[PDB]
Amino acid sequence: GSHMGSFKAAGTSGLILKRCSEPERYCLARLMADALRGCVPAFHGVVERDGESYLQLQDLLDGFDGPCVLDCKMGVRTYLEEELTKARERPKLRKDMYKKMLAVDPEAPTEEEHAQRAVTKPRYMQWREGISSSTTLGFRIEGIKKADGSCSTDFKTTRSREQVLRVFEEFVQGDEEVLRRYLNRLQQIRDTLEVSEFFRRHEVIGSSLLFVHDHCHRAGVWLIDFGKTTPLPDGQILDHRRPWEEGNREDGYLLGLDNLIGILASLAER
Ligand SMILES: Nc1ncnc2c1ncn2[C@@H]1O[C@H](COP(=O)(O)OP(=O)(O)OP(=O)(O)O)[C@@H](O)[C@H]1O
Ligand SMILES: O=P(O)(O)O[C@@H]1[C@@H](O)[C@H](CO)[C@@H](OP(=O)(O)O)[C@H](OP(=O)(O)O)[C@H]1O
Ligand SMILES: [Mn+2]
Repeated sequence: GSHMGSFKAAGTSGLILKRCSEPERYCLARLMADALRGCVPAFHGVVERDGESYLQLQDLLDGFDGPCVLDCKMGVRTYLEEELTKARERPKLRKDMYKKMLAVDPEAPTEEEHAQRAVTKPRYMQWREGISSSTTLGFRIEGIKKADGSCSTDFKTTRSREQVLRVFEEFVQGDEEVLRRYLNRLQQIRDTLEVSEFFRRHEVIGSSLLFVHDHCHRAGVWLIDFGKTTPLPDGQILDHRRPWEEGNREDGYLLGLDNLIGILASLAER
């Protein structure tokens, strides 16, 4: 298997290039020497391709024969707290996000948003959290790429525990071995997160769990996308379960993982 926005084919077999960003490069470097080393794609350093910097990553699809892929965005919160400060002091009115909001729900915007034809990023991202499962379950399905070539990103209103279960039910297509392997992996990831020095000291926002399986029953799960993962002020740590309140920088990451494990455990007994 192979993946090939921000991605480019690598020179070397089994690798992929992702546009380098400073938060993400800092994170992947730290993760290679963390408990979470095996839970993330291998990071091999940075390369230049036509004057641009790329992260050299493990292509997670490379082991698989016609991979099925599900991207699950983790956390009750999907934006940095500084976005709220910027939206109050010096707001950037996003005409595009008003349109994207209008497209999903023409009646979601306020009187004033309608008049602006524009919303703030945090307002848009909080709305996306509330009509998806992000706010109540601490994760949401972002998309699926199936082995039949078909892909879907039509999950913005996938919200209830039972709606999420039905997406995973269709994704695994009755393969008990794949589901057992996903649950074993998620249990071991949760154990690793609970002991990780990196995880206790970082606010993990905008990251995904990438589920990958094939018709040969190979199955894996990795954490990806550390573009918005930021170190806490030294000596401060998060519990990753307690509710977010502006200033505490809580992400609900483990509330999301606990709920996700519960849903797959439910599916396995159906
Ligand atoms: N290391 C990897 N190997 C294989 N596929 C990958 C890898 N990393 C990412 N992908 C694929 O690329 C998709 C997007 O990756 P990622 O979320 O890291 O990018 P992004 O541009 O930061 O996206 P966004 O910030 O909008 O969530 C994943 O859902 C997955 O299909
Ligand atoms: O998925 P959407 O289109 O509803 O919403 C997009 C969301 O998925 C992206 C991932 O979080 C988010 O980027 P980040 O700043 O969070 O990395 C992107 O913001 P910008 O348009 O400002 O680039 C949103 O529009
Ligand atoms: Mn992402």
